[PDB]
Amino acid sequence: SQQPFRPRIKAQLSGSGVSGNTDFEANYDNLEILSQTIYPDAFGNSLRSKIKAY
Amino acid sequence: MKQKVHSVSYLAKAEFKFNNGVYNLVALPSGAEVVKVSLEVVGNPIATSTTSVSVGFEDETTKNYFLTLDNLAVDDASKKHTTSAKDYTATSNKVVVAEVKNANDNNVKGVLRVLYFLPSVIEVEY
Amino acid sequence: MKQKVHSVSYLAKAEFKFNNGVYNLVALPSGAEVVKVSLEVVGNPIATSTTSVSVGFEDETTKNYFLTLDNLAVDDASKKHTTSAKDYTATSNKVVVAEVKNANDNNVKGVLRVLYFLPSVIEVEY
Amino acid sequence: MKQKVHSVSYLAKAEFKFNNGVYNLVALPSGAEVVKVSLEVVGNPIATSTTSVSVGFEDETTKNYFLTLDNLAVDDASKKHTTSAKDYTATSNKVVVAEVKNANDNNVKGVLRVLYFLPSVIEVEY
Amino acid sequence: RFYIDETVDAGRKSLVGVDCLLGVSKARYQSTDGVVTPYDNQDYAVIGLVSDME
Repeated sequence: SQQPFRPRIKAQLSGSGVSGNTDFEANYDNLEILSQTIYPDAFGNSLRSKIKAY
Repeated sequence: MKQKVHSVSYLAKAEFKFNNGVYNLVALPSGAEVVKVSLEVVGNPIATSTTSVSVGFEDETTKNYFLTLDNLAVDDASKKHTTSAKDYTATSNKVVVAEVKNANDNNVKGVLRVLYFLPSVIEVEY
Repeated sequence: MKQKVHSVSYLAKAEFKFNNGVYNLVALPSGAEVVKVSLEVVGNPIATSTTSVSVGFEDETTKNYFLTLDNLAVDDASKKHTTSAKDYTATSNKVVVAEVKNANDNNVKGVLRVLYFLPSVIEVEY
Repeated sequence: MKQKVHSVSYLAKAEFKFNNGVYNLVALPSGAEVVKVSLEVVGNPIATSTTSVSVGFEDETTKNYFLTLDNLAVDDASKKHTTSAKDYTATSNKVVVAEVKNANDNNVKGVLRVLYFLPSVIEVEY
Repeated sequence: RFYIDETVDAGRKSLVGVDCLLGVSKARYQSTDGVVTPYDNQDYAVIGLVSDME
């Protein structure tokens, strides 16, 4: 559809978790999603011919 | 490094009307770790306001364990919010109570905010 | 002994850069119990710094309800940290903001920490 | 307004008995948000008490970041409970420690209460 | 009643709870009307035997 496209990547998961008998809720991790927006451009060229006879 | 921490916390907000008497404001269970006790005054204590308010416990002779408050009109900017300098651990079920005496002003009100942790503990390691 | 308590509590931390202006720092729901508001300056304020920061509310005209903080040079240790003496019940969705004015410092920063309890309420029997 | 806030909060309570040395009281995770540090003096300190207490960090050289408490006789009433005026974000795993020196007393103990929020954040809408 | 919640800490921890609902009272009857009887405000079947704790 040549609409502006948007690709997404999943960032790698980092950050220290939880040690020992500690609740998962003491250090949540963040699922991080990055994106890009690709917009189209229009471009062109043209040749103008001379009189048919020539 | 292990430890045991309190994880469950409650805030109790009670409201009383600055008349001569006692008010059973906050119910503490045994083992409650009181970490904040604050009294907000609501209203305009008029001049000649000889009203005295003390936040303490119910089962004590002088119910002023946490706060004493007097001469509200001396400076309505600082005597309007007064927090307690003392934390507390409840050995038994306690009742935080406000004792109001010599109430000579009208439409003045008090709000007691008590932030306390529950006796329950969990074991955490960092 | 029955009572109603707030059991859910949040801490909102927001850092701003002490440039002149007003910053939308913290979003309070209607019925939130604000029990702690503290501001820490982070940096090394030069002498002759007549900068003034003030933590208050967005909708109100004067943003000095919670904290005023002037003359960050007289004592570079007592003014590093300043806690608010006032608790607050949010009767509407509020926005805690910090107004900075006369900013003649550099690289100095301000971290606001707000501990507030949610409106939700449970019943407890002790 | 969206925001990221800390929802998990722990209270850590530790006791020490005021004999000269260093005690490893509280373990702070990396990213923790210390919102209250308070020390209570249990026991009646003797007159002419030349003892000193200080609440700080294990790694730091002078263990006096949060709290200091000297001359437990100048004003016992106000020298019974002392709250730190500072809030702290932990950039690494930390240990809040007591540095007590010159213990010319006994039958006296200190109780440290550290209320801190955990690093994890959730997003809230209001 | 027993309540076994195997879903604490995303199902990593676990919780076991016990609950009871019970009505307990020392038999002490009152008259339905105001008529006074030997029974109307007395421990039905109890005598107290108090001595020192030694």
